[PDB]
Amino acid sequence: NLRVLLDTAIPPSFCDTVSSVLLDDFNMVSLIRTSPADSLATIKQDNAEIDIAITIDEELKISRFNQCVLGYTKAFVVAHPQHPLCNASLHSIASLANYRQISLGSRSGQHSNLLRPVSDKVLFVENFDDMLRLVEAGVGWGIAPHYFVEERLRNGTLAVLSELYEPGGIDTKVYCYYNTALESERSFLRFLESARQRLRELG
Amino acid sequence: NLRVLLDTAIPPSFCDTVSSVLLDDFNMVSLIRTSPADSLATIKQDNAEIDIAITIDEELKISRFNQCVLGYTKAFVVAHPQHPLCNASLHSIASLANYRQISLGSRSGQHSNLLRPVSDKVLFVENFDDMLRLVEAGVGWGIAPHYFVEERLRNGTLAVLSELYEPGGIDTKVYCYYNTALESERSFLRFLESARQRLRELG
Ligand SMILES: CCCCCCc1nc(Cn2cnc3ccc(Cl)cc3c2=O)cs1
Ligand SMILES: CCCCCCc1nc(Cn2cnc3ccc(Cl)cc3c2=O)cs1
Repeated sequence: NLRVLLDTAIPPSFCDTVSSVLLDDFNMVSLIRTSPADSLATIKQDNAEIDIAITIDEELKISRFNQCVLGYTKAFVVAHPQHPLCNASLHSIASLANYRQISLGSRSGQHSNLLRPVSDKVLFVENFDDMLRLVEAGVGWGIAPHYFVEERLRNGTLAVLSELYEPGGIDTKVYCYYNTALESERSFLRFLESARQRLRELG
Repeated sequence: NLRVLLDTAIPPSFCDTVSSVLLDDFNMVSLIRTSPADSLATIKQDNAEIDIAITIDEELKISRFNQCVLGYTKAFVVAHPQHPLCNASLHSIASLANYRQISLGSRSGQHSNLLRPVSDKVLFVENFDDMLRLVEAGVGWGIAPHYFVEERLRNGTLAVLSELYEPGGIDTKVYCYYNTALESERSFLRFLESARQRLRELG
């Protein structure tokens, strides 16, 4: 049984690219969703017996776990279109520290450099749905995956703030953390090259 | 006088893209090179009176300074081709912690998460030339900009270790740190859009 972790920031397209390739080499494959804020925390528990984690979160070295880059994905800073910072100019790019942020909470209470909130007005939530609910209600701003806000943006329910900070959205590495055992096994190298190559060939 | 900092990790192509655009709006423009390890340390001294810094290094918020992304650039982990880890397989991807790394030193003695060395066998140097000199002599491995190793790689003097960790080289954001004053001034927005757009249109 190969236990596999995908954080909720991972696009579900990318989730099918992984779930597919693994079944080629593997008989039993358990798939687990987690907050990006809970991914690395989870795999560090020996109980969880996680073998592969696919997360946007970064940590320099982990016990018993190697890192590598599967690919890249986009994130946007979003707010209610009527939200004060709608003009999205460079004064708003610094004003975020002053306005309320809807940030992902972590069970572990702690946050990485990456997922730590930027403002002092912070309101924690377990997932991106709770986040964008509160953001649709002008309660604050937040950083969510592209696939979570693709719909609402065209439907005018949400606006972007990030385009001056980083045009085209915020490029974000998807890391593959894998148990050191797998580093030898060909079936794992298969998964890497396949998954990787299948996201190059899927924009 | 507009004081502008570019770390040595910034490609010199990208350096001409900046040096060009600024002269359109600005009369006096001082250009300063620095170790990526010394960039953010430098701009935090009030004496330095730096207005714009272009560096790969990251820090969440700085006093009096806003962040944004000008673009992306590539880095490789390189070694002498005869270096033990030449086979570049996934056991070598974890063995780096055991082999000697030629890491950039910082005057400030401190390092960011990004530029902190990975191994315990570390030998510090001031610049990428000292690094790749020692690396050509099989003394250890190091992470250098693409433009620093483009030559030596084709000329077989150096080999890559990174391609399993991150095929195509290690994607690296180039940040623009700018004094909060500039956030309003149109001439600065000019520089952003121009510099940015000129690196989209220069691969
Ligand atoms: C005008 C300032 C805008 C920059 C906001 C500060 C940033 N934060 C980050 C880390 N970060 C966080 N939350 C995510 C959620 C989802 C996804 Cl897909 C990515 C990410 C992410 O990269 C980068 S950029
Ligand atoms: C098999 C493990 C290989 C990963 C090595 C660990 C990394 N380190 C980093 C940060 N880092 C550092 N030094 C640079 C120098 C020059 C340039 Cl252009 C970039 C960078 C850089 O990103 C990322 S990846």
